[PDB]
Amino acid sequence: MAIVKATDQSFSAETSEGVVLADFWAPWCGPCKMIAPVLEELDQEMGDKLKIVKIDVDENQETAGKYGVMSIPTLLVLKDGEVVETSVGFKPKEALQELVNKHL
Repeated sequence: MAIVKATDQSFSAETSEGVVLADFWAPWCGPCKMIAPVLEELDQEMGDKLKIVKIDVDENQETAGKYGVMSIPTLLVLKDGEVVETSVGFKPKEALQELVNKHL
């Protein structure tokens, strides 16, 4: 549908409504921009079955620290308010949609 944005202020509310993938990112990191169209493919293919939330590590430094994240791109998967998976680096579409469909 459309990808969401959050910070420490609201990431906890956003992750507490369904299956929610998150992308801990920063714009100076090449791989964060390389995985962006792959996340848009997931938003087209599954972005109603799950939510996708962009979250920037400079802005949510505390919240990323809540999961020991201080490196990017770092994907998280949360479900009804709790983390259930974490992954780091770029991924191709097929692997990412396989990873997602396993936790729908």
